[PDB]
Amino acid sequence: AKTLLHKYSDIPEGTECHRKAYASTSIGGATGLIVSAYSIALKPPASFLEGVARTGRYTFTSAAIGAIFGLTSCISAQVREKPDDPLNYFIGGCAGGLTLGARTRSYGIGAAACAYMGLTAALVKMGQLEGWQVFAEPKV
Amino acid sequence: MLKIIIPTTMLLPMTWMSKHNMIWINATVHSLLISLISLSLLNQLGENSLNFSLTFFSDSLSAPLLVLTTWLLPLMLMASQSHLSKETTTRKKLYITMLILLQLFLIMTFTATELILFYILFEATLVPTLIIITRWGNQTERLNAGLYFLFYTLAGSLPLLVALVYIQNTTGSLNFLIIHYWSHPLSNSWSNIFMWLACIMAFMVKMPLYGLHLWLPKAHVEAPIAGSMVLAAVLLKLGGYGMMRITTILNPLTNYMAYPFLMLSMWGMIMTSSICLRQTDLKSLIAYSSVSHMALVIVAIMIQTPWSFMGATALMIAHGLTSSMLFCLANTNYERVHSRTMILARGLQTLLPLMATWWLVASLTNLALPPSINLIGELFIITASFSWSNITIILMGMNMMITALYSLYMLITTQRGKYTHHINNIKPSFTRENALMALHILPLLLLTLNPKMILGPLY
Amino acid sequence: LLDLIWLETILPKTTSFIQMKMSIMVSNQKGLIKLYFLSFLITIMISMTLFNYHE
Amino acid sequence: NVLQIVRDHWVHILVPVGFVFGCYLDRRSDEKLTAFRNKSLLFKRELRPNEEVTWK
Amino acid sequence: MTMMSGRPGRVPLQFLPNEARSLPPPKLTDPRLVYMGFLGYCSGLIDNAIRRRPVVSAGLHRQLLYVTSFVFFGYYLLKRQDYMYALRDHDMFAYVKSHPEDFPEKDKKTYGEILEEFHPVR
Amino acid sequence: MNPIIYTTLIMTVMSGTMLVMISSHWLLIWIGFEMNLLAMIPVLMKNFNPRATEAATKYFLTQATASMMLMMAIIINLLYSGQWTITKMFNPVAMTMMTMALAMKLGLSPFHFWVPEVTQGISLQAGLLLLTWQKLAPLSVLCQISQSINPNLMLTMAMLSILIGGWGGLNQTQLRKIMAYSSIAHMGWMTAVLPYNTTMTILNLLIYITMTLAMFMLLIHSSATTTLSLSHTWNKMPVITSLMMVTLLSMGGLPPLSGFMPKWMIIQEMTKNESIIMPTLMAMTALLNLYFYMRLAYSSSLTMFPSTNNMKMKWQFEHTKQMKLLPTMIVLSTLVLPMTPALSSLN
Amino acid sequence: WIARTFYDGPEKNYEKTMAILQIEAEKAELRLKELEVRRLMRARGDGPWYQYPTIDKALIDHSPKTTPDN
Amino acid sequence: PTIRLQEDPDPEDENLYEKNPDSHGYDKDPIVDLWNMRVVFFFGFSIVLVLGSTFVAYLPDYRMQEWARREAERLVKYREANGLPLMESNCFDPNKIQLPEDED
Amino acid sequence: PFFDVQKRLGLDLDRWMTIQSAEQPHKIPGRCHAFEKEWIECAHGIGGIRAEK
Ligand SMILES: CCCCCCCCCCCCCCCCCC(=O)OC[C@H](COP(=O)([O-])OCC(O)COP(=O)([O-])OC[C@@H](COC(=O)CCCCCCCCCCCCCCCCC)OC(=O)CCCCCCCCCCCCCCCCC)OC(=O)CCCCCCCCCCCCCCCCC
Ligand SMILES: CCCCCCCCCCCCCCCCCC(=O)OC[C@H](COP(=O)([O-])OCC(O)COP(=O)([O-])OC[C@@H](COC(=O)CCCCCCCCCCCCCCCCC)OC(=O)CCCCCCCCCCCCCCCCC)OC(=O)CCCCCCCCCCCCCCCCC
Ligand SMILES: CCCCCCCCCCCCCCCCC[C@@H](O)O[C@H](CO[C@H](O)CCCCCCCCCCCCCCC)COP(=O)(O)OCC[N+](C)(C)C
Ligand SMILES: CCCCCCCCCCCCCCCCC[C@@H](O)O[C@H](CO[C@H](O)CCCCCCCCCCCCCCC)COP(=O)(O)OCC[N+](C)(C)C
Ligand SMILES: CCCCCCCCCCCCCCCCC[C@@H](O)O[C@H](CO[C@H](O)CCCCCCCCCCCCCCC)COP(=O)(O)OCC[N+](C)(C)C
Ligand SMILES: CCCCCCCC/C=C\CCCCCCCC(=O)O[C@H](COC(=O)CCCCCCC/C=C/CCCCCCCC)COP(=O)(O)OCCN
Repeated sequence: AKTLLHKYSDIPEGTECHRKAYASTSIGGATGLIVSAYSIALKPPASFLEGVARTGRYTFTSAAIGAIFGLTSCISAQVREKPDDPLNYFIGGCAGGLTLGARTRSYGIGAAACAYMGLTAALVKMGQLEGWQVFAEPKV
Repeated sequence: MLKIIIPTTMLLPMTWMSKHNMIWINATVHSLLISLISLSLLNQLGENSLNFSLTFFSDSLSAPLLVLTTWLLPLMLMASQSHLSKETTTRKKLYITMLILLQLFLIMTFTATELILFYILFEATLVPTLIIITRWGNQTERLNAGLYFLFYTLAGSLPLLVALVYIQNTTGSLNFLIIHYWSHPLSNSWSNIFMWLACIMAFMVKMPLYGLHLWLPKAHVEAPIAGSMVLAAVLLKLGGYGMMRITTILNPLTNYMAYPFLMLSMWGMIMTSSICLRQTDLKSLIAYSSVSHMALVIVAIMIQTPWSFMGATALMIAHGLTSSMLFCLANTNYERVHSRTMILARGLQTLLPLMATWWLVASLTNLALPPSINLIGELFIITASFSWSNITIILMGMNMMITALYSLYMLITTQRGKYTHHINNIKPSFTRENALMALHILPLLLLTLNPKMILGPLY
Repeated sequence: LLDLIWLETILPKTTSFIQMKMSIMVSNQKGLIKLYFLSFLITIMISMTLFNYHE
Repeated sequence: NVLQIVRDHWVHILVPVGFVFGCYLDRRSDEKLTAFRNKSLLFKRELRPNEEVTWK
Repeated sequence: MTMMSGRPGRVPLQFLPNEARSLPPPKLTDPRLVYMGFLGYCSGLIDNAIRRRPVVSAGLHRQLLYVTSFVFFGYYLLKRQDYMYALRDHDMFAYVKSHPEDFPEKDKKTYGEILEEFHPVR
Repeated sequence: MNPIIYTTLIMTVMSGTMLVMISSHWLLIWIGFEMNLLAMIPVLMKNFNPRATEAATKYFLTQATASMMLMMAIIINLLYSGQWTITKMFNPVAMTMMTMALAMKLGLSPFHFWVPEVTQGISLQAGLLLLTWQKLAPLSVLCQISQSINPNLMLTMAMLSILIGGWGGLNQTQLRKIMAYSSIAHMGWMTAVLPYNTTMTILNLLIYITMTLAMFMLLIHSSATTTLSLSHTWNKMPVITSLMMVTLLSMGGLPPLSGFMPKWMIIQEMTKNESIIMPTLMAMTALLNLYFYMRLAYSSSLTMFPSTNNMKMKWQFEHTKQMKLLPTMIVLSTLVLPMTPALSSLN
Repeated sequence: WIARTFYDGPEKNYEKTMAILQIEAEKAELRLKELEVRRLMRARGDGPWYQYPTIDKALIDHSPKTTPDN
Repeated sequence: PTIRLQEDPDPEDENLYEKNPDSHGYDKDPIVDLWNMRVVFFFGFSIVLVLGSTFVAYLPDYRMQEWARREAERLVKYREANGLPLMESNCFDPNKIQLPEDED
Repeated sequence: PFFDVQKRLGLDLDRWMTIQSAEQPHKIPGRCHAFEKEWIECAHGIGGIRAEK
């Protein structure tokens, strides 16, 4: 929901890193839960316990990625004393990518995920700065 | 300029209604006549362009490109009829139709007054090229080459369209004259940075830029001779034309957004020149030489000085002619021995003397021997770069060496040494091939005589 | 090292690999209405909660 | 005997006809942009005693 | 978003209102009409080709009917398109005339009094 | 089946669509949808076999669920305002449910799974009908209630449709499945611009219908339902394969062909509002549809596959049935771009 | 001779360029004005464009209703 | 059959000099080949090349090089006669330029 | 989308049932006849956008 997104975004950038990490963990957990729900729906796991294990795996992976991203991004923002800089989000995104690589235990996944997640997080920070809209309201 | 466009549209039904044994003759004659007519576009002014109507106009940068396209069509017609002898009449007419359609699209591309019509035609040139490569290529790899030719281009050009229409909603026009007269500076923001990248990446991939060039060896090696000729001579120059056009609205961002592209271009001309030294394929060597020369052109355009622009235009024209000649020269040997390996047939100066003369002239022109227009463009670019930064003379100097090496290397391996013993099917050169080489080479020296015609609007 | 391996690895080979894996993911369905009707139910609930609850 | 010659070489007028038609169309397009004929601050002038328009 | 569906006074299925007669008809030498005729001719050629007949000379009455039908439809299509653009311009000009506050004309400035930054290229 | 009965069923399908498109009362729109589905089910089963029966069952289940949701949305809207006229739909929950129902009817992702199955399970004529005529009524209703559409849900489903259409079509060797995934992608393209301009939706629908008709008529002319069966056609009728390649290139969206006109215009409309990122994603994704069109063109027209001996007999015979509208459909599908401004007559 | 036979004077191209420039500038101004007018019409809904249908008042029955208070 | 398919054998390449010792490399028909050679050599070398070079060489001076040279000669003569500076650092007259009022 | 055949032909195929303030049998009034009548008369001819405010 947008309640979680507002919970994350209401806290300023370089302040209260633990709260921001908690909000990012909530977002990641929700995303992993949705992914596991769709995966179980389309690919049944053949027993209840295997489905529970898969759901726990997916949710834990996504929540860890989100928590690491939020913590690293906030700590970088506060240490460098440079809020409104996409580099902090890039560092957090690559930290999340390396977390995903460690979780799946693959070096190629780790490298590609770090690069792409850092780029995407930096892009999102840029859009927050300049007011880019993904879903533009009809205007003309 | 409908006086040039309509005769090609009439080339179409003339080709499709000619007798089965007169298609080549009629096509060649009327293409040559159209080239003669298009030669009248060189009467340019020193202040503004020739605005024929609301849709078409000509500058001093596009007129030599149009003349080059019109002159190139008959050359491909002559070089094509050798290996298409066993083909049926309808397929031969379809081949000539593909060439004519490509010429028509390029002619209308080089003279569109609006950026969106330019975009439409500069994508429309993709279809005949893909059909030619994937249908009349020789080896199995052609299919893959076609794919590499297609998406590499489209992945670059689809963002551009977006930017283009976005610009139309903010400035209210895409007409080039209005765009030039109402130009405004670009602020330092992320939105402007991504607009710059979207406007620039299509023409960067078309040149191609180093790191974005993997499609070029495939496309230029797996294509037929006419396909390779038109790919190297004209289609690579669309990126240069487009970038020299579009850079009018990107200042002063380029002042710092050219740095990664300048670095890529310089180190990549070094890398591709070094790659050319170890190449067992004769066509791949020519492809990588094209890459190096286009890297020089990219540097020239990114510097954004008048001398660099003049050098870029001259190098574009000269490289087109030289690369087309080299491809034809390699294709003669391929048609003889049915192999592209460079060390297979050796000592061909002993067996084919006049073709050895053509090889020597083409190799000398490639390595920028003065006073060829290749050298003029290269030297103008080097001087502008030295004004930009004094250390560039290192890297450019390096290139000026390596080029010559591989150039002579090719010559020495294909013409010199002792002939291969077991090859005994090497027939004397036909009149067609000799005329092809002569018609490639003589305009180069004629342009050397009067080089102001190809120095662009900055002259 | 550069042209034949890594410049190939980054742009075209990675793109083809990702597209092929995604296509395998999307198109490899058993054709059982039970599974994707359960997917329909999940989608309906998610959209009623996400987009509709926020008006 | 000119029938066979005509049927075998009548396609040799298509391109020249296209060229003259293109010249005509260029002139026609030129005819539609005369809003400033003899009106520019640089080329404005008094008409010759016999002529009608400065350019066609 | 439907801009012109609810414009007052629009008859539902007219395709050509009476006000459209206040506009000049397209000339029969319109390049768009000639392009429509060319489309009809190409359709006739493709029809001959698919049926395995001499493509150029098989059916002249059929090709004539193709060209005639395409030109006939194109004439009215062009009429309606021109009318709709005329209506758009009429509404736009009326709205600009009726809301002066939203469309002010500010004082013009010559380039001798506007300070533009200079960015050297070097 | 009796030809008279078939003609009556086709008329009933068309009458239901027209009833949806001319009605002003919500109950009559629902009645039109019901009539259309009722008459459409027998047509899918015209050639009886287990696959046609399975396709009809899946189609019926999906459309019945969608109709249920549509009626519940109408009843909720009536509850919160005593209105029966098709208008702004004064309640947001009702509009969400209406959007989902019309999406499930259209086949937009994630309600997309049924389209490849149903298209593969029926004949080429039934597939032509299903992928061309069945898109009219839901898009008409969506156009009529466009001003109250929630942009986020609509755009999310359109983007999902484009992505899934590309990825799914990448993996297919069956022509009908390729057509189904192409239809999903084009549905996404039509629905993406719907909240901003319905005229662009109508224009995209017209172009897509023309191209789909040409494609299916070419496939019927050369009775091929697989890639390898289509690869034999060059040895029998090369003109059909050539026109097929041109139409496939047009469908891919390449200029100067007419298939480029809708996307182009749609992109412009989105950039008239702010909406920059979404058109970029759509074009980059439509590259995938272009990829598998190009692979089909490779297999069928640009190369020659090995043939069979018995094909010699086929050389002595001509096509008996002839599609009279095929040349006009091909021409409209390829050479119509210079006639772009005529879209002004669409609004 | 070449100039006399094949080419015209500079004033022709000069004034044709002037006419083309005027037409293009007018088109650009019209495009921007149309965008602004569309934005205002969609925001306010007080013009001919973006007029969405409402219920017809001719459908109302102005008769005694078997109860005095409707 | 230990094969995969029925196929024609790969044919040898045809030598155009075998049936026509003077073959010009254009076509296997001697007459059409000879006329192809003639038309190429005439329309390429005689018409486009030489006449095109002659046409380009004598193109009228539309870039205004001699015009600009004469105008510059007049200007230098005038300013040298009056002792004025030969070139002025300001291209636009400052009297027609209005600067911003305050620089502080 | 919407082909207004009723309005073009003056047919009234389904407009008689759309609102609760429209000629009920035996003149039986709706529960909110006055309110719906007033709202319809307020919003008549001014468009949905202006009506909503
Ligand atoms: C356009 C022009 C041309 C450009 C295009 C072409 C050139 C660019 C692209 C080509 C090169 C980039 C490739 C990226 C890495 C590829 C990995 C891969 O494909 O995985 C599949 C492949 C499959 O693995 P698997 O099947 O999953 O498992 C079986 C393993 O093989 C079994 O593995 P194992 O048992 O042998 O042990 C593996 C283990 C241990 O590895 C070993 O066994 C031997 C030790 C080698 C480790 C090397 C690091 C220590 C020395 C480095 C010294 C400093 C670096 C140079 C900077 C100097 C500054 C002046 O590795 C690790 O533990 C990794 C932990 C982290 C250490 C390495 C990370 C260093 C990152 C560099 C940061 C630079 C920041 C910017 C600097 C700015 C100033 C220049 O993974 C590998 O096997 C490779 C393992 C080594 C990966 C790390 C190598 C670092 C290379 C430099 C990266 C920087 C470029 C990217 C930057 C952009 C990102 C934002
Ligand atoms: C942009 C500016 C203008 C350009 C507009 C666009 C281009 C032109 C318009 C397009 C449509 C026009 C033609 C459509 C009908 C063609 C159907 C056909 O099969 O042709 C066979 C037919 C020859 O067959 P035949 O004579 O019955 O006997 C031979 C056997 O049938 C032996 O036949 P077969 O079937 O046994 O042979 C098999 C062969 C046969 O397969 C084919 O014939 C392929 C033809 C495909 C038709 C094009 C598709 C629909 C149009 C879309 C074009 C899009 C262009 C945009 C860019 C994309 C590039 C493709 O198939 C293959 O070998 C497979 C090869 C695979 C290659 C892949 C390339 C395919 C696409 C090529 C399309 C290029 C554009 C059209 C070129 C014209 C073609 C005739 O061609 C013709 O002779 C008719 C064409 C010329 C008639 C018009 C002449 C005008 C009247 C003269 C006076 C001019 C007035 C001047 C005014 C002032 C007075 C002085
Ligand atoms: C005299 C010797 C020394 C000098 C030699 C000079 C050589 C120059 C001659 C060569 C011609 C060069 C190319 C000509 C291109 C011109 C194309 C076009 O731009 O010109 C048109 C003019 O058209 C002319 O008719 C050009 C026709 C020339 C075409 C060349 C064909 C020759 C082919 C050779 C065949 C020889 C026999 C073949 C037997 C097989 C302009 O149309 P127009 O609308 O008026 O312009 C208005 C300007 N006005 C007002 C001043 C009139
Ligand atoms: C293989 C070859 C293919 C072609 C490659 C094309 C190359 C494209 C590269 C684009 C060039 C520049 C892009 C962005 C401009 C500046 C980059 C950045 O490093 O500069 C600093 C930016 O600071 C930080 O670096 C923030 C960016 C960090 C995140 C960006 C991701 C970079 C990681 C490398 C990814 C590789 C990209 C290519 C993938 C293939 C400037 O500091 P700042 O003053 O604050 O920003 C100026 C803009 N302002 C004024 C609006 C504020
Ligand atoms: C096989 C035998 C080889 C050896 C034997 C050689 C025999 C001797 C012949 C060689 C002569 C030596 C050359 C010396 C130069 C003299 C010619 C020169 O004077 O003419 C130039 C003139 O030449 C032309 O300017 C250049 C030729 C035109 C080039 C156009 C190419 C033709 C188009 C064909 C297609 C083009 C394809 C490429 C697209 C761009 C002068 O230029 P310019 O300073 O002004 O003249 C001032 C006076 N004007 C202005 C009144 C004329
Ligand atoms: C084969 C490889 C070819 C490479 C080509 C692809 C690279 C293209 C470069 C990026 C293109 C995306 C830009 C889209 C068009 C931008 C036009 C524009 O001006 O929009 C900006 C906005 O710019 C954006 O929105 C762009 C957001 C980014 C979305 C897409 C990101 C694409 C991936 C980024 C990394 C790739 C870039 C470098 C690639 C180098 C080549 C490999 C203005 O928007 P406003 O809303 O009006 O802002 C003012 C009000 N606040």
